[PDB]
Amino acid sequence: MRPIHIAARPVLILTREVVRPHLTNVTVAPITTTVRGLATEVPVDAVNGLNQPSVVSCDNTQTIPVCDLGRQIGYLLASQEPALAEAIGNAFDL
Amino acid sequence: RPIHIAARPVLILTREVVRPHLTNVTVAPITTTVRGLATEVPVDAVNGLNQPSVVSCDNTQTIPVCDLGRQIGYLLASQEPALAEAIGNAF
Repeated sequence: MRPIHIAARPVLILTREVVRPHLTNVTVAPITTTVRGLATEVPVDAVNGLNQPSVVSCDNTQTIPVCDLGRQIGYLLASQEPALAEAIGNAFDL
Repeated sequence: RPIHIAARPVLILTREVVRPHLTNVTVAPITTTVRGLATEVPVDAVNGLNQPSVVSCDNTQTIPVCDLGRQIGYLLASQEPALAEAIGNAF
């Protein structure tokens, strides 16, 4: 998926890309350097677009307006898409 | 270039190049009350408004894009050197 920058934190775009231009909001998942090693965390480093080993926190999923979405700084590798699918799954119980 | 925001008609100072790549924007407000300084850039109905007003460069403000509104007007390139000086004279 498409890690972008938003007010200021790096976020992972959870909202499906298809309907993105047709919505005034977007569901994203913040990224923190504070890694706790949970099932709700998806590890991401500089390969992903960042500049420090961090994690995608699926526990703090937030929906924000598009005018608070900013510069696209990075990519989430397709190989990681199952992991993500699991993290969320574990964050919400399924 | 001039758009609206909050609410006053404002002039987008921030380069348009990075505008879509930013969640904020540096703008300069526009008031009908002209005080007649070197840091003011005159603008009329030609620009897209319908009243003689001035760009106040001393009151430059950076605001989130979520505070940006409909676009009402244009700044002619001929006025754009003056602006370049205004800021220079302001700062």
